[PDB]
Amino acid sequence: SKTGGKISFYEDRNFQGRRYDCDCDCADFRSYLSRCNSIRVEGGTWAVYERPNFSGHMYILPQGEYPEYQRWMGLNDRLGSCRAVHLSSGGQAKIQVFEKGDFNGQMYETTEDCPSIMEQFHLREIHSCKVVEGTWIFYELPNYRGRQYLLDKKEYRKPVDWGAASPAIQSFRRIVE
Repeated sequence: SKTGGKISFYEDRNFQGRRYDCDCDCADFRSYLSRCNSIRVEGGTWAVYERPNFSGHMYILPQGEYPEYQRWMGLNDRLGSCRAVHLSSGGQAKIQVFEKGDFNGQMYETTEDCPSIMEQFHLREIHSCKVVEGTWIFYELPNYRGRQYLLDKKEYRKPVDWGAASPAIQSFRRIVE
């Protein structure tokens, strides 16, 4: 019947205080919760944003229990919207990256995660890349740290096409169940 992913947010730590359960994406949770300092993910993987309309800091949460915001690496207890991340399987995920924009310059192809792009490819920035899988994550600082950007399965010709204000990207990882 109504089978699906589910996430629960609690206003206080240790799952105490008012609680709210969500089974689908929510663009504005401010009317049901004024703050969230702990979260429980019962099933599925979700993306949470600090401000409504999927804006502000974004964090990916896999299934699991987080008795406190620091357990989710939250910067604070502010969350205005959340969306369910769909994972795509199929076979072998492969990615191609180009040194210049519009798929120009030297190209490198790899099927593994990259902790440091400069150490692996000797590149300080990335301006274009072709990924065909489904959902991929890019991070602004090495070791998967800093602001993260979620890529889908479309054709990105400019860095701004990934929602980034600068072509700076230092690491990336594939999402898997």
